[PDB]
Amino acid sequence: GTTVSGYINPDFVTTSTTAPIVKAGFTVEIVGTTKSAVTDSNGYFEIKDVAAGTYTVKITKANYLTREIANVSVTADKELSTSASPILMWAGDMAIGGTQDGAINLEDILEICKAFNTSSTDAKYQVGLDLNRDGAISLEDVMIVAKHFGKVSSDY
Amino acid sequence: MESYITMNFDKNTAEVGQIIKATVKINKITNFSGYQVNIKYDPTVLQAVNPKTGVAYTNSSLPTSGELLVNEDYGPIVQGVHKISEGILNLSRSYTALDVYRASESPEETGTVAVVGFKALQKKATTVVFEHSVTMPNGIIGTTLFNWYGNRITSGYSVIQPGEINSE
Ligand SMILES: [Ca+2]
Ligand SMILES: [Ca+2]
Repeated sequence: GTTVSGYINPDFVTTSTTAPIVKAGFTVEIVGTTKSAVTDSNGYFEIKDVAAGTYTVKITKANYLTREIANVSVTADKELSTSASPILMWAGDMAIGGTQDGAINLEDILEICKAFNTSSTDAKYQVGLDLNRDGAISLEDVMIVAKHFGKVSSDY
Repeated sequence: MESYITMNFDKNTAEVGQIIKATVKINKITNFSGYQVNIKYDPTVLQAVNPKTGVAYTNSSLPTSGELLVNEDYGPIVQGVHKISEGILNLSRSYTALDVYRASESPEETGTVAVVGFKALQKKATTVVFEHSVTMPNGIIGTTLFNWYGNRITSGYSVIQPGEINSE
């Protein structure tokens, strides 16, 4: 049928070195189908052979707040977003006890603070807590979570 | 830059056993929401202590609060992760409920943010500075300041190092 494409970006400032790591790995699902795709280092995704119809599109990534986009109407090839105006995803719904709870709150902050003020060579450092992937767990990572403190998935 | 972060001492002389209060202060930092600073001192000359009680800092001791960052409505959090054997302190305090903070239309931009104590172990000339850390990738001479949108302030302020202690 059709191709559904677009761009996903994390909601925080990146650099040339960090962008290709943090923009990749978002899974975009067309709910109601078994069709998905993972974003590349430019944040770009492409899902082919999509049947015409109206869908919810769901976006997920470890340690990010899951997003749902309702009423995505597909009648032909469709671009959901652009490189200059991407869909933003909010980091800081952390895997705690091997599960995310769909809220960004104090527990998510406390999870990062378990390895506060470390860099990648430290044994205590965990790459998952380094939200902006700059090779350190510092106040920047904590403030990223604070951007959307007290929010849940329906607030997107 | 008339916007700055600095450290000020209540006094720059000290007999053995006396405590110098070192206050971290900011001036005209727009929509300021938090700091992190990395400080280097000489641990054989100065001992990091609580500025009111004189109790020795451990590697998890927290900085004493100043004028700013103490409105409980914005959910402040504070951290201390040091290497006292190397004379390194790392201090951080910030607001978490940034949307509430913005809604007040009342930014904190100038004033004191932290106080640490230094007890003289020796009466001997010594230097305290803000210092680069690998744990703070984009630090500006060992400092990272943030605004109330949760973004790092990447330019427009000076880091003013304090004067010498016990110079003669
Ligand atoms: Ca959570
Ligand atoms: Ca980081």
